[PDB]
Amino acid sequence: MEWIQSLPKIELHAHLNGSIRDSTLLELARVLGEKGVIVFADVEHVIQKNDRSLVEVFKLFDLIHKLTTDHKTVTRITREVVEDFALENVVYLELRTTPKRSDSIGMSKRSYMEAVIQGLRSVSEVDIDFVRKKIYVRLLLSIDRRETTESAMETVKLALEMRDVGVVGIDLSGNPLVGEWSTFLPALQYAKDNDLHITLHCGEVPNPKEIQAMLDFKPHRIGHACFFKDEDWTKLKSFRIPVEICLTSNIVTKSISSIDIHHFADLYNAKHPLILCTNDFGVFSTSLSNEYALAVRSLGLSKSETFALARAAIDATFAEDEVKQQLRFIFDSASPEH
Ligand SMILES: Nc1nc2c(ncn2[C@@H]2O[C@H](COP(=O)(O)O)[C@@H](O)[C@H]2O)c(=O)[nH]1
Ligand SMILES: [Zn+2]
Repeated sequence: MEWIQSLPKIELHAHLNGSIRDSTLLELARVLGEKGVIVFADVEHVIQKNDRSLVEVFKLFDLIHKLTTDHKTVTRITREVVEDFALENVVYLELRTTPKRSDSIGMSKRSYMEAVIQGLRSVSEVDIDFVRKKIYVRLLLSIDRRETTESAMETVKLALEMRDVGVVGIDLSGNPLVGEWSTFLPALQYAKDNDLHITLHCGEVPNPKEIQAMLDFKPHRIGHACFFKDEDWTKLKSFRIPVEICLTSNIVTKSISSIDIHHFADLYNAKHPLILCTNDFGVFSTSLSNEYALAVRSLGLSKSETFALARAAIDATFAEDEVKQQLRFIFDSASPEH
């Protein structure tokens, strides 16, 4: 829909390597096949036929990482993701990515993130502020649930060093059937005690103890919340933690059986803060405009209700007050139009 495409939007939950253009992923595959590193037909088959249920999508991510883990590619896809979000009028983007180590190519977590910064410096089609369309970009560093406590601490230390190029917080993500909260809690507590903002993937699978322990940590945001129970909802509503809602992702991974029963409607009606997000618009073949369209249809929102929802996301960002004031100005300058 045209007016949804033109709506200024805020993206808080987008994984870099889950946001790659189809043609770019297949071009990387083709180039690596011409070098003999992979069998192009096999990789292409996985990309087309992986059903992207919660179990299968992490195998897909292993394949994506075999295609994308080198400095030049990280720079390229960072630029492409930012340009794609800006062209659908995302005015503020928190981009999250897991820094990667790869000794065989001389990649450290730090040099991975430097390739991300290089990608932001190469953005040309739009105006960008990371510390004619204009987009504010800020960065979240992801801890993957496969990692050790010490490796998670390395990521937190890097985030603290990189506050000067717009890192604002830390994410916990990766396969929810892997790893234990006790592994990551000490590193996340260090991050929080050093004033980094914290967002947690929470309740993607049934796990009552882990959900309660993540809620008691009091992160600044959580993502998904698909298998919360009533005591979980009560605690979340009392702590006022915003929820990153990923409609398409949830339906495809089979974490929520349909949009008509999705908890985002309850949160909306309970006046609990929620933000519509893409999660992985490349993996799940969507866009932030389409997520808004699904939500507007399902809830039956008017233009002005949709605009109020979009604007409310400003106070869930991890950005400094000056940036929030600028976002308020932008949204107000798009306010009386509709
Ligand atoms: N738990 C979880 N992690 C995800 C999801 N989508 C992307 N990720 C994380 O994001 C990574 C891909 O983006 P990256 O951090 O490599 O840029 C995946 O390997 C995974 O750890 C998701 O739906 N659930
Ligand atoms: Zn996610």
